[PDB]
Amino acid sequence: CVTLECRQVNEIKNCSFNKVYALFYRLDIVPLEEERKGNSSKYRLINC
Amino acid sequence: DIQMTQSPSSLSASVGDSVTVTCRASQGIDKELSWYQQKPGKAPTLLIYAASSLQTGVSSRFSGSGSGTDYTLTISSLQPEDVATYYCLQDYATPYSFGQGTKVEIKRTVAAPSVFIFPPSDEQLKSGTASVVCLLNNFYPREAKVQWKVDNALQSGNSQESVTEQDSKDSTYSLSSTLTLSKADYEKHKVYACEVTHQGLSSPVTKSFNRGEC
Amino acid sequence: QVQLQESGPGLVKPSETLSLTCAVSGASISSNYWSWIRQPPGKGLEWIGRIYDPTDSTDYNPSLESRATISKDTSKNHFSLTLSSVTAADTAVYFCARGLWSGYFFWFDVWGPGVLVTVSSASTKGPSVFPLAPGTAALGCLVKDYFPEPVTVSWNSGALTSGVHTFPAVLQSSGLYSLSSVVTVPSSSLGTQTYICNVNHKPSNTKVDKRVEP
Ligand SMILES: *[C@@H]1O[C@H](CO)[C@@H](O)[C@H](O)[C@H]1NC(C)=O
Ligand code: NA
Repeated sequence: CVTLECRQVNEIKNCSFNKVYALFYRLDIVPLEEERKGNSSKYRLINC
Repeated sequence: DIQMTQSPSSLSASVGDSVTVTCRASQGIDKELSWYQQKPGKAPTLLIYAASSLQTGVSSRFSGSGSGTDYTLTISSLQPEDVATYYCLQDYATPYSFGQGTKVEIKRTVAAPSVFIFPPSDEQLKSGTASVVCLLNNFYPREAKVQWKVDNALQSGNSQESVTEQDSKDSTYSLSSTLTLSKADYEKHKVYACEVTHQGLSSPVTKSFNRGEC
Repeated sequence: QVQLQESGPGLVKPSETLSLTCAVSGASISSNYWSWIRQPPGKGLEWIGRIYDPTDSTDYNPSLESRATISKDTSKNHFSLTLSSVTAADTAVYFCARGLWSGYFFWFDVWGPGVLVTVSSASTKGPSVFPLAPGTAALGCLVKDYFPEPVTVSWNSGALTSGVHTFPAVLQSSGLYSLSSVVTVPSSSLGTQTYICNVNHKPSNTKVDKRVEP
């Protein structure tokens, strides 16, 4: 299902889905890889 | 990059002492820190992985503390099995950077070395070169002086020393010193001895061989 | 039950490419981080890079300057590393290790034993092993004139471990390594028991057993 690419938004993280960037909540996304603090991390929705 | 600095570089403590290793980052790393144990000759093994959380099977004696930049590893009751170098690692940001290590050794009671001398092989003497090994078996502290006297002539530039790492159970060290000569020089002289000075010995013990003694 | 094993030539001519592979057992390469870590002799730990299959991601330490490549083979469940244009700075013991993760947290929970890779122009040479023949009595096996490291020595194919001190190798003026493996035994046992040392120096494809008798 849809793959997200979130970073901290400067509880909620600023994501991208595949050229549009959508803002999400920490709880409804699920880490696919190790989360990185400064840069981006790839998540996937709790819906799948 | 994030620089990682452990302190101290080295430390010696008595069995049952409490010892703390410090590891300081150059930025806050939000407890993204893991501690590893590396006994001599082995690969490291994990101890603690999120500043605080102890790995299953690891002893309750190992505890992990810290926040921000400053992090500690505390060994509640230093056991003799804990002879190792200990490594911190930050996973806050790639490239993940290790600490430079902290070597932990045991301060134990004085133990006099058992000394042994070994003549060259006849198998080896037919090679044109002869090696004589003088062995200090299980002693502490690591400091020792091993002189070579051939025909009671002190020798210098001739020999090479080697020391084992601290023992896992004994808390002792072993030391090799091998003197290497031609087979021409070896047979041109009579008695070969090594004299061993050590804190555990009243006086320098010497053990010797005479060429063809048996 | 989960274990890792590095395999590869322990000798690489400089300006050429190191190649190692880590075979993995008791776990599938498809679900966690698999990384390489190296450790130059008598120095600390440097993370080389990791690989990860859920997001098909590799990270590299910039210190390798893009000379490092990490390949995954889900077919045989082993992952490999290559390091090009090697120099003596790449002489180190290379560990493969599995990296677990949770949230922002990461750690190496299991490591391979590690393989030493000497970067040198020289060609391999196999050792010659001569005995050190002998209450408590010492005997040993002198393993002289080999290159490169390492040499592994066992006694009675593993049946004898308590009391053995295989010394760290010493490098002679010839650029050849040498070492001794000794053991203390009851002289009760001197007349009854046979004592053989099992020297293994695989960079030269050499295996020799020598009995140390009086
Ligand atoms: C959020 O998402 C996009 C990433 O391209 C970026 O343009 C924007 O500056 C970000 N801003 C905040 C407040 O998160
Ligand atoms: Na992390």
